[PDB]
Amino acid sequence: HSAVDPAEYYKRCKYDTCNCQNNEDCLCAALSSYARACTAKGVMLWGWREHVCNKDVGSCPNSQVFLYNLTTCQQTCRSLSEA
Amino acid sequence: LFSPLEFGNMQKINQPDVVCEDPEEEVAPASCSEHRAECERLLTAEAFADCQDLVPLEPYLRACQQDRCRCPGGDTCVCSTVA
Repeated sequence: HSAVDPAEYYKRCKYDTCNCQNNEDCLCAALSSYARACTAKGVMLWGWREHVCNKDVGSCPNSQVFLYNLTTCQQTCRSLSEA
Repeated sequence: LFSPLEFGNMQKINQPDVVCEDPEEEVAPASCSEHRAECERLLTAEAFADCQDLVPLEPYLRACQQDRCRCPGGDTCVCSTVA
């Protein structure tokens, strides 16, 4: 709230949730949009999927966990071969 | 020609908090015509004299057909149609 001023994302969240037939997907898409926008300005919301959009956080593979800062340059050692 | 069940299922309303399953098609039961005399006698009594010309008779008696056989024991379904 000290950086992004969510006052403009709130009305859009309501609009999308009320409009689309599959409301939960639009709800999560709208929240993820604000999360991406805030992360763009240095403030990262770690662990924001615990009450609202945690429908796939726990579905990750056995040794692979859900992340919030997954990056392109974090692939297998095949990528490290070129690097 | 839409069957009643599918046509009714078309008019469903989606609440974005609960998922409710539509009723499935049950096996077609025998035409409960063995109680037609009962419905015809009870419905066309003297108390209903001056309405034989206002309202039809076939639909309500047809409904009574299923009510009599689908509600064994207490007569809580038959006296709901004549009502």
